[PDB]
Amino acid sequence: SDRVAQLTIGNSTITTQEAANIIVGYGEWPSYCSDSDATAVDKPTRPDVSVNRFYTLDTKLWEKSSKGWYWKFPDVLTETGVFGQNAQFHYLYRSGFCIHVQCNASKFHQGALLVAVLPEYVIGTGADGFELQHPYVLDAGIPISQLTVCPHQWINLRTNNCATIIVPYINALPFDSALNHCNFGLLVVPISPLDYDQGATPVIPITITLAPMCSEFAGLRQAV
Amino acid sequence: SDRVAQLTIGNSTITTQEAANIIVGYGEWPSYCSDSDATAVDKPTRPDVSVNRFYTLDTKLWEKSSKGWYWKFPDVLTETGVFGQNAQFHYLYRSGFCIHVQCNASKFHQGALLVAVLPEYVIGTGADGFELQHPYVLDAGIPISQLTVCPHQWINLRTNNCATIIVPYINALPFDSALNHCNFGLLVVPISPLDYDQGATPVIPITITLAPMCSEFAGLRQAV
Amino acid sequence: ETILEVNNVPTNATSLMERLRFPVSAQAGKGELCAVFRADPGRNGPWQSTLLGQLCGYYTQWSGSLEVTFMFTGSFMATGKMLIAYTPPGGPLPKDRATAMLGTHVIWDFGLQSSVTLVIPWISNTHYRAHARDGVFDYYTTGLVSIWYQTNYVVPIGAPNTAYIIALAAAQKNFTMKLCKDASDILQTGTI
Amino acid sequence: GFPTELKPGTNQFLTTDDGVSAPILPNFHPTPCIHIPGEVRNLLELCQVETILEVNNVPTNATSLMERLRFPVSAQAGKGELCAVFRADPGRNGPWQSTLLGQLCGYYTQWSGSLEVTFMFTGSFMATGKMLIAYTPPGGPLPKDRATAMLGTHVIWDFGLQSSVTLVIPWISNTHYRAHARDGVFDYYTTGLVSIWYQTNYVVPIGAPNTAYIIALAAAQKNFTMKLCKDASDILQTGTI
Amino acid sequence: GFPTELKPGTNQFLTTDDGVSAPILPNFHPTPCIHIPGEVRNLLELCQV
Amino acid sequence: PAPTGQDTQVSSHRLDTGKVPALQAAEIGASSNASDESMIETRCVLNSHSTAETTLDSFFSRAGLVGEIDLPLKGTTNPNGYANWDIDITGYAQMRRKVELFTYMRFDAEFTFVACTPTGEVVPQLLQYMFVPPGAPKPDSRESLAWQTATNPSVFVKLSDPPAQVSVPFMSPASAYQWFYDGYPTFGEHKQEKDLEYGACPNNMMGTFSVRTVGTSKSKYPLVVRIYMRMKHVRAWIPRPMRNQNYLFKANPNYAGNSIKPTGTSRTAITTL
Amino acid sequence: AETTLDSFFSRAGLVGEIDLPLKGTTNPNGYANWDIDITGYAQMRRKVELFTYMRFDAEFTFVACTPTGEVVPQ
Amino acid sequence: LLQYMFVPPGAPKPDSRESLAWQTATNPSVFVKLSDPPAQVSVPFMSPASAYQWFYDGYPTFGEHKQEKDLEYGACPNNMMGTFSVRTVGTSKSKYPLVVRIYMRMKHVRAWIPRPMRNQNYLFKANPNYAGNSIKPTGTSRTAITTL
Amino acid sequence: TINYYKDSYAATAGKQSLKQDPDKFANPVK
Amino acid sequence: TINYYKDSYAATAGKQSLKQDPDKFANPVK
Ligand SMILES: CCCCCCCCCCCCC/C=C\[C@H](O)[C@H](N)CO
Ligand SMILES: CCCCCCCCCCCCC/C=C\[C@H](O)[C@H](N)CO
Repeated sequence: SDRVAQLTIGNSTITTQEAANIIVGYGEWPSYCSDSDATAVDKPTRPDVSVNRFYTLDTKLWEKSSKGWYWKFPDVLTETGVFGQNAQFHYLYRSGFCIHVQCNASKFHQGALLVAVLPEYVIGTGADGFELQHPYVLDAGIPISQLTVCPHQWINLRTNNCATIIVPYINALPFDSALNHCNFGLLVVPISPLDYDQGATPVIPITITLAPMCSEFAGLRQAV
Repeated sequence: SDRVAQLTIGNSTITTQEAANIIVGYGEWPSYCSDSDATAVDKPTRPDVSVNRFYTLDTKLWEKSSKGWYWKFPDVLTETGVFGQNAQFHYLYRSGFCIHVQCNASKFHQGALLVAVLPEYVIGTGADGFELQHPYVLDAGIPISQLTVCPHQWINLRTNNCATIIVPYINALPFDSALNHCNFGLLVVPISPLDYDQGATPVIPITITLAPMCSEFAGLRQAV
Repeated sequence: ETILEVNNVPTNATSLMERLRFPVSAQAGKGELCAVFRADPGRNGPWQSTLLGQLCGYYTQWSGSLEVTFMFTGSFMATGKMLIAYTPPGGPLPKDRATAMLGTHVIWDFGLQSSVTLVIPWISNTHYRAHARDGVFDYYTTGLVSIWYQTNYVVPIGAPNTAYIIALAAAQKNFTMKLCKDASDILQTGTI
Repeated sequence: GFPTELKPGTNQFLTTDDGVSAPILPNFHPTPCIHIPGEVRNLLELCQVETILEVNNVPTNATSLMERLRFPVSAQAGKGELCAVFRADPGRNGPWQSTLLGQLCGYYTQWSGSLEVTFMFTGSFMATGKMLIAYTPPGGPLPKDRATAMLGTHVIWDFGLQSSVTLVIPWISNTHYRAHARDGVFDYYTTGLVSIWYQTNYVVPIGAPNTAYIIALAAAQKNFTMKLCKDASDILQTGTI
Repeated sequence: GFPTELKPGTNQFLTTDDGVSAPILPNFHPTPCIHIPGEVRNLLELCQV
Repeated sequence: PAPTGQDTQVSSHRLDTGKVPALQAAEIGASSNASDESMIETRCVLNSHSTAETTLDSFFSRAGLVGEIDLPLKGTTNPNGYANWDIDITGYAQMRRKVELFTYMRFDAEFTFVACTPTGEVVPQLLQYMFVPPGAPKPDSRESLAWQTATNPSVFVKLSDPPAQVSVPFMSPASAYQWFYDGYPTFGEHKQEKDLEYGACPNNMMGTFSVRTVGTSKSKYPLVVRIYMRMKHVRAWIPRPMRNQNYLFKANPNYAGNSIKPTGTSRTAITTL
Repeated sequence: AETTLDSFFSRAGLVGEIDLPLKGTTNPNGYANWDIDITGYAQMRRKVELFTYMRFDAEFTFVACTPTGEVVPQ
Repeated sequence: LLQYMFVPPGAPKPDSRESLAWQTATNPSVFVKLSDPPAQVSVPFMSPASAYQWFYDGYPTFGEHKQEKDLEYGACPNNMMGTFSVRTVGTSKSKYPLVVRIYMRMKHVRAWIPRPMRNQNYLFKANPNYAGNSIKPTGTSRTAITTL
Repeated sequence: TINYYKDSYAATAGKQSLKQDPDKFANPVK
Repeated sequence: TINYYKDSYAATAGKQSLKQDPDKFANPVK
């Protein structure tokens, strides 16, 4: 039964006919801040429907010699929608996330992707994402072969065409600022390179869709 | 549900994702010799795990002009494994057999095979098998069109890629010698010739796997 | 499960990513060999790239059953079967398929379910094994793993001729380690 | 006798240790303690007493050292002019250094709780006017005009018979505790800013003074706590005494 | 703390003493002991052969 | 509960269609579930191997070097008999690699200080270790007025005595220490200068460590102090992949880009051992 | 519990200093007399002067060494 | 001052006085001075087998045993418990020559399968070799059997 | 745990409780 | 046995139990 899927939240809907079940990050659904965890004294605002919906960010192309891409959260949405407006009008922020990655091809294509979420992705040496320079060491001195210890899924072109990850709020503080801290980063790396023979369609785009869940804001001030 | 299959016995396992159910020869599972059927006075040996496991014999190629092949049992295994060593160290032998034939191709190939078991296959005029010279008369003066009266299965390249047959001990004596009598012979004949257009993979190998079940030996002497 | 580096041949900077998979293509159907390696988690080699391999370096002795999973990442119209065999200690590397099939093995069939798992059972003389190394300490060697072509890699016209396999390794529910020690690698070359 | 062993911690004199020592006077009884009013049982008891805040800490010379306790207020053109700003960081050097809360907080590394600043008007009886006091949480810079400052939490103060209003600075933070803020990296713990704006005007009839002054008193609320005792940053000696 | 006194027997290493010492491996469990035939429980058992 | 390893139950051969433990789909993202008793023929084994040595406390409650202080007689580092050392753990590779496996930790500590001359000889001398919390006055000389330690904890000890040790609580404002911080500590514009504060977490700066030789004039022996740290009551969260390449700077994941090396060893061919 | 009077005052502090030099003018005879006073040093004095009346016990610790910090048998 | 370090098999062995492996991040270690009473520790049973064995009739590898393997005759891997490391804590060379003596005591002892006691002198460690040219009787000798 | 002072954080490490939740990281599937 | 630590192998030798089976080596006859 876990081959068709429909996910709806707010006023957006996502359908897929070749799915690979749903991964819940660390076995915990997102929730609100309990009265014992809170530290603020002002009542927070929960816009609910106006900020919990699917957003489409940008499209990246998959080539036969691609390295990989990564994004940062919640840095991508700070200039998009009511979620962006509330982020700059408030100081404290917390929320969960549901992330959906789409990439489809025909039956005569081949290749594999590694979709994973890595909290606190410190990079050694926007909404459009960046391209890795040394994908073997994840640009931070750690091998990519051990990335599977993090919540992850695969996109095998012969089996499925989508990956779903649900990630709760991960941090050591009940609330934090959305303009100075990035809780986690999403990684998409091609492990097995794409291959096809001449005459097939050579454009295989990849698009990212995601939706905040159970958002909260506090500390109203002027927009920054 | 009868499309995926896993068969395990001893310390070997066989998996297939396109099966055609399992044929039990003459509707009787293999068993041991009852106390009323026995004639020997010495207690037999039952090595159990060390001789009941899957063995892979050899690979034969399927061509567009092939005739067919046949094997003999239990002559193939007398020089293979602990089953071979025990066969030459004992005089009386009995056992069952589970036989698995594998042959796979793509969706653009076509052809059909006839897998059958014929007890007491007397041939008119080793472990690698022989090639028929007059497949129409089974090299013994009998028409092949009536072979289906024996336990048999088909390998249709558009439907499945494997055939399974379970054969109990068939003989008029409770025990018999394994070096002078061949209980049955396995036949694989291409009824519908293989066909494909230039550019597809032209090598379609066929491999045979089988496993003795409920073996027994008696009459120890020197190796012959 | 973590990615295992069976194809740890290349070394240069630009091709460091090619170590995560090994290729598979069509042959003449004579039971050709694909790849071999040693199934010793603590000994330097392919297992050094997994989380289990790195953690095991902190502990002297281990016991339990391992598990290696292979995933096929080819086109949808390519089919074939492979044989994976595990040779217990004492037997050298098999010289052909008919010699490798004697040990415990599993036959893998390509299809909708694209992954199979070969379980390496805990077969040993002692209750625990120390880390194996060349010389005297070869007494604790666990065995070998081999991959053989069963029939062929069949592919119709208009589809790619070469595919790749990704192997993931982990431990079972009875895996235990003891006698904590320090790792054999120090990641500094002086003052930091 | 009894065999023992010595752990690697002997012979060290640790200042904060609590230990037992041999008394010098055997069988000594001290003088009885009579009842003396005004006993303190906790440093937090006197952390909630309002003290004068030095918002106008501009002057420095000896003869005008008293002018730092108040800031002036007069009539303007009614365009929402600015009056005074400062940072609401009790531990950081600045206006808060002149209060008992500010001095005590220097002995403790981390604090948490809500503050409270009270303004008192000391003008003539016939002078009336309204002021707006706004508190900008962290992240927003100093407001450039009143219409930008009114977004944060604020209170409107009306002159009248009741001459004092209190602006409560609620505990709004990301962490459970805050360390003392300072310039550089430690600006991560900055609490925000406080601003005072003219609402309508300072209206005064004929025959009455044109300039008045305001006195600000600061204190802490009932949930104020401090921990991790340390030594102060100021030493009041320049050699032998 | 507790006042004590030292008797004139300290700091000596006596070979035949039975004493307590600090373990080097915290939380260590040895390999289980299987049954092995021919166990000696006293040197007098094999003084009568 | 899991006090010991799992047993193994007796199994036999199975020949039936529809149930396939062996075939899997790793694209889902979950580990395997096929066991030994479901792919080969197994016997009954009663496992009694303890798992008490792999706990977090059993793995982290071991001392390790984290610090080094030099007090030379002639030189340029600390020729005045006093030193200031900011408390950091990332100074040495063995302990850093161990502690960096996780993202958040919460633990107490036990610090042990060993002091001796550079040649290893022990001489009669007196010192004073002073813990300076952030915001306290830091000493600037051997006779600084701040050495009165009116509030800050301090320890007086001699070289000839056994090494001194103290117990340390958890002093972070946050709920746990974090060794990685993806962000900046100030609301600034981050043009170029702020990038030197990338990853600088104020919740990990716990203070300063101060040491001096008690006296008015210069001492007579060069001295070296070594600080060892041990963890207890340890909790961990969110494990991450382990380190691969060499370390370059403290509190920085930087690595040598020109010299990149594989995780393990290499061979010549894939078909040969 | 960290802001109580005992939690704030039960910490050691320097209050005294005595010199016994070999050549000099202060105490060249190997003996010294020191009147008991607490007001000699600023850190402790500022702490104790916050209140007007106090009632407490004490624990005195004396540390002795040569002017260079060396320890000698005496 | 010194430092005794226990190096289990497979751990990095130090190669100098200032080796990086001396950080003893995981391996147990002891710091002690000469003027202090001798240090002592308690040691558990660390063998993979069920007991230590002082005789091992066999070889430790599946090889062909041509000549080189005969130098491994009797080499039991179950008895190689590790390495002991000692150094003087310091950067430069010390000022005194030093000697360390290791004493061992057994407790909670179990034994199996007694064997005849040794007769001749010892020659090599972990080897029952004896001087073949100089063979001596177990006890003393007399002149005649009829006289004391 | 063995303690000789008035503070709980000065005690020994003690013996923990042997519990495992391997399904948190290995089988997070809904 | 007298023990002061959390590990049983750090205790004293103690007093064993006086039992003998001389027939194991001296009279093994069936
Ligand atoms: C006698 C006084 C000496 C006691 C001083 C030690 C107390 C503080 C130790 C801190 C414990 C480790 C946690 C510190 C923070 C992080 O490890 C690093 N800053 C990593 O960025
Ligand atoms: C502070 C660290 C020092 C502790 C080091 C000693 C621990 C290991 C002692 C082993 C006990 C004796 C058993 C060893 C094996 C056999 O005696 C010999 N190898 C005989 O072949």
